[PDB]
Amino acid sequence: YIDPKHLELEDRVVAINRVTKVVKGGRRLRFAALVVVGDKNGHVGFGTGKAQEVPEAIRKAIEDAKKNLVEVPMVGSTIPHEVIGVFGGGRILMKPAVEGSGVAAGGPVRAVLELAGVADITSKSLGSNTPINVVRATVEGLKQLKRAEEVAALRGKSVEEII
Amino acid sequence: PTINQLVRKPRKSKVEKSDSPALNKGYNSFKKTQTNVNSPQKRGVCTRVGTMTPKKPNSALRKYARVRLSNLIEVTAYIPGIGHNLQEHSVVLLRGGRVKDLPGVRYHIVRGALDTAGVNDRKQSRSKYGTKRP
Amino acid sequence: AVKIRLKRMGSKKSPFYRIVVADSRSPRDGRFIETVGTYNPLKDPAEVVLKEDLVLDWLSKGAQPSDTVRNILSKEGVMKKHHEAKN
Amino acid sequence: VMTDPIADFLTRIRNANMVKHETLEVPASKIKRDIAEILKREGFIRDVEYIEDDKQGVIRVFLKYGKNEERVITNLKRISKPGLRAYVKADEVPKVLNGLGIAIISTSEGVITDKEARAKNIGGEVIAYVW
Amino acid sequence: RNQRKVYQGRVVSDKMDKTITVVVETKKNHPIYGKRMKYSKKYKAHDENNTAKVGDIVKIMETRPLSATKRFRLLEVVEE
Amino acid sequence: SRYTGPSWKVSRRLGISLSGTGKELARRPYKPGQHGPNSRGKVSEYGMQLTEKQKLRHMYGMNERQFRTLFIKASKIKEGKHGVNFMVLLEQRLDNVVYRLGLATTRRQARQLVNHGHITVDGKRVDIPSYHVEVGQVIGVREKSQNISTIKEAVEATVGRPAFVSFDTEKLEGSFTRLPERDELYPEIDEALVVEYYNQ
RNA sequence: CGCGGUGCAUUAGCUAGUUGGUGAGGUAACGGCUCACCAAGGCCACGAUGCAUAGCCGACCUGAGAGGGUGAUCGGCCACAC
RNA sequence: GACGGUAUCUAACCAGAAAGCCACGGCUAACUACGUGCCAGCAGCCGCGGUAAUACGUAGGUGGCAAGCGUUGUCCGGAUUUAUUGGGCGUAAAGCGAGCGCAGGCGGUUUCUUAAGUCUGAUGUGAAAGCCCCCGGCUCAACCGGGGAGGGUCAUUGGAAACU
Ligand SMILES: CN[C@@H]1[C@H](O)[C@H](NC)[C@H]2O[C@@]3(O)C(=O)C[C@@H](C)O[C@H]3O[C@@H]2[C@H]1O
Ligand SMILES: [K+]
Ligand SMILES: [K+]
Ligand SMILES: [K+]
Ligand SMILES: [K+]
Ligand SMILES: [K+]
Ligand SMILES: [K+]
Ligand SMILES: [K+]
Ligand SMILES: [Mg+2]
Ligand SMILES: [Mg+2]
Ligand SMILES: [Mg+2]
Ligand SMILES: [Mg+2]
Ligand SMILES: [Mg+2]
Ligand SMILES: [Mg+2]
Ligand SMILES: [Mg+2]
Ligand SMILES: [Mg+2]
Ligand SMILES: [Mg+2]
Ligand SMILES: [Mg+2]
Repeated sequence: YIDPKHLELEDRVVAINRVTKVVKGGRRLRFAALVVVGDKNGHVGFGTGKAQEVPEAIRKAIEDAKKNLVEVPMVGSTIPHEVIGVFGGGRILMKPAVEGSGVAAGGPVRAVLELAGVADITSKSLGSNTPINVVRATVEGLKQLKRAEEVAALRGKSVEEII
Repeated sequence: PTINQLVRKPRKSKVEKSDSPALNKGYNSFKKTQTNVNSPQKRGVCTRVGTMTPKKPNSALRKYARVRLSNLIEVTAYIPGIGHNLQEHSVVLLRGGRVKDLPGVRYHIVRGALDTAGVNDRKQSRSKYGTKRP
Repeated sequence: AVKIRLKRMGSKKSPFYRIVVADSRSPRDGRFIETVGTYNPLKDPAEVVLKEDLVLDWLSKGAQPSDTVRNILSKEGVMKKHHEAKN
Repeated sequence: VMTDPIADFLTRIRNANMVKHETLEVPASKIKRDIAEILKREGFIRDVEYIEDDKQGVIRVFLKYGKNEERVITNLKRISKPGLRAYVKADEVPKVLNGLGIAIISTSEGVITDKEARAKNIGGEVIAYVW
Repeated sequence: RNQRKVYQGRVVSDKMDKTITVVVETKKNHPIYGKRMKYSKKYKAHDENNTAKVGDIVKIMETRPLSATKRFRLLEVVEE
Repeated sequence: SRYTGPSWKVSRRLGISLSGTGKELARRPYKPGQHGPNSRGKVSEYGMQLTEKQKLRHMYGMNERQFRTLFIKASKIKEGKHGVNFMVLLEQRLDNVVYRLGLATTRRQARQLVNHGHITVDGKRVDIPSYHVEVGQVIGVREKSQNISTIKEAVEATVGRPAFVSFDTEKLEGSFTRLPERDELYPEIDEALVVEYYNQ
């Protein structure tokens, strides 16, 4: 668990989807907002908020995202190793990149990575474009990412021996 | 499929087809056959000129010409712009391009080329519609 | 017969030449047997790069330098070496 | 019928690891012993022992789990398959998770990890990936 | 002295006098998928005395054209 | 082609001061056009990346084709951050070297000097504003040109020279002692956005 | 002579100097290259044969790469000259 | 010395002769007025136009690029949309109605051996030009020149023996 407090979190509105519930009189229109809130230092989360008005949906989503913050391993400006994250339709593949290459990624993955604070990475989305699913798939891949120190500790060998 | 299955019957891809077939085929008068030549445009003679009804969503009188191209293929082409000087037996140049509204129009009649006169009073997007700079 | 001659290279109005052993019938810029040197007339003292040993070996085998290549080989002293080798 | 005992061995480890089973057993073969000892010396598995029987012998693998019962072995993958053999030249030897994983490779010098293979500058058949 | 190509193969036809048909039976990797596929090349080799029979493992060395289709000469019969 | 239109309009469109004075931005810091003064909707990520790309190329007064080729060369450089290298090459461009030395007040003025040939590199005339200037090459004014009010006024007015440039007032000769550092370059510009833009 | 590079099986049989032998002749040269005899062999689902398309390549365009497309200019080879 | 008084150099005069094209509803950077009224027309897809149109036409602005700009044509990409790398088949397209089986594909453990596959070294070759890397010449670049590297399911030959 990562406490939102003590972290200077900033948010970005990934998607604002106007959803409809059909009611006897007609259409009941609501706004569903997907938000990604991150620390630019390795912590990031995503939250969903539904409300009659766009600002309120965004605010609800922001609070949810803070609750869901997670930490991403990072070696320099890029991730430790290649990782594929799959959630539902979403399917993302993210690879380390050389320094200065930038963030090669599309749409929602861009927000997740920027907010997380990763500056250089290569990513490809092999699944659907559904923003919620791709964001979920992104965080799944990041949770798969492993630290050299943790791996070295787990396997019982020095990190130098591992590499 | 298994690798042996792929070996026994390899992958085969779909074959694409042109959206503007008439431009893809030339004609050899001597041999009296059609050749396979990709041409950006093609010259034709207006066998008929008139107007057509769009499809259901839209309503207008879209101005069109039935043209026999230099390769003897007969097609229907749209006439962009406002007002034109075309008539049957008028020599025109055709470019690719569908018209969503119309059922069977796959080509456009280039304005400002051959017998097609530029669009009167056109002042924005003059390259298209083939009008000189005033 | 086998020739030692200049294959033209470079750009318009800025010629360069490669001293190449080639069969006489071949095109000037076409098929050639081997490159043995270079020749840049645009330098005030015309600059020549030569594989003197290879050129001498081809001369011994019976290659016939063109006129300009013969002057080049003379200036580099290869021709005198070939003359002495015949002796 | 079993067409790849090696892949069967890897999948037995994968299934046992998924359920966090403490140990597992497999029919013994020379290549399987080589794979097991490589995992032992790379610290993926806790221990390996061998039982001699009348059929082909048995190899018993004690799985390794970290603190909080975290799985040491993230996954295993069979690369070279009977359907399609996979061979890599000395310069083609791959890296599994930039070295955080390993590739078990069979060479003229024996079955070795990718680190060792590219230290000796020899290629071989890429038996498996582990990480 | 330069060497001519010599191949091992199995006889599959000896109904012609002074000649035999051999099969090399190589394997090649499929260009796209890389699996090894069985590939059969067959050669018409001149037999000096019709010694070799059908289904014999024999070696043949390439030679000057001896007939329309002959290009190889029998050397040894290693299996009958 | 060389851009000649108003300078303030371009600077305020980019939202930063190209000249660095801030004079363009100080009054009416709106995007050019009638809709500039009134509030405008937020810009998309593509717009942001495009704006950074435009920032650099308008700073140095270059066309897109030359800009694109220069970026590719920067990529070919093996060591160091790609965006940083691209900005370093933008600096080494001959016009910018004149501007840094202060022989001209503005990059347009430095470019016109180079185009008209009043500048010489290592004592040799060079009329190519695009010319790449290496470290240690000595950029000087043509002897005939040294007595023209414009360049003399620019020299006396320019009071701050970047650390990497070394200049001599009397000789009117300068040169880059070392490649500019990232912080020495314009910080307001974000090279990473430009890198991603051209990644497309 | 080995190997490599198009489609179609809604194209499955093809071959009769054809496959091989013995001679003889012919060629710069091996050779059914040609001819007389002797046999009945040879090719083919690892695609013969037939149909359609096509000069081949170094190279060029694209692509992260695997690959996809192209075969101008330049050079090599080949073929052709109503 | 055809090029040719050609490149080039010097000196005098003048901001004076030398900027267009397309786009601005979303995708997509770029917005307002009139005129128009499912008409005239736009359009690559979604789709605009029925009297208050940022989507048509004009205007004023703005964005892109620039001696070019845009349209069409064709190829690759995006297209994981033939998926070897890199997809699937309960209900979305997709398991033959079922079995017997020739060829083919694949194949249990292990000792020894072989070296076809596999890995590795040396040699020869894979022309030149062109990509790519260094170094030079044209005021820069394009371009040109020099030296390299690469490029083969290559041939010969020497090793290894885990796997096939
Ligand atoms: C019979 N009275 C109805 C009934 O109570 C409906 N709710 C069950 C009620 O529903 C509404 O409240 C609605 O929300 C829908 C609307 C068509 O009618 C409204 O009035 C509806 C009432 O008129
Ligand atoms: K005969
Ligand atoms: K041809
Ligand atoms: K003929
Ligand atoms: K539009
Ligand atoms: K597959
Ligand atoms: K069934
Ligand atoms: K072997
Ligand atoms: Mg939830
Ligand atoms: Mg328009
Ligand atoms: Mg001279
Ligand atoms: Mg230009
Ligand atoms: Mg691709
Ligand atoms: Mg926009
Ligand atoms: Mg309009
Ligand atoms: Mg594809
Ligand atoms: Mg159904
Ligand atoms: Mg179904």
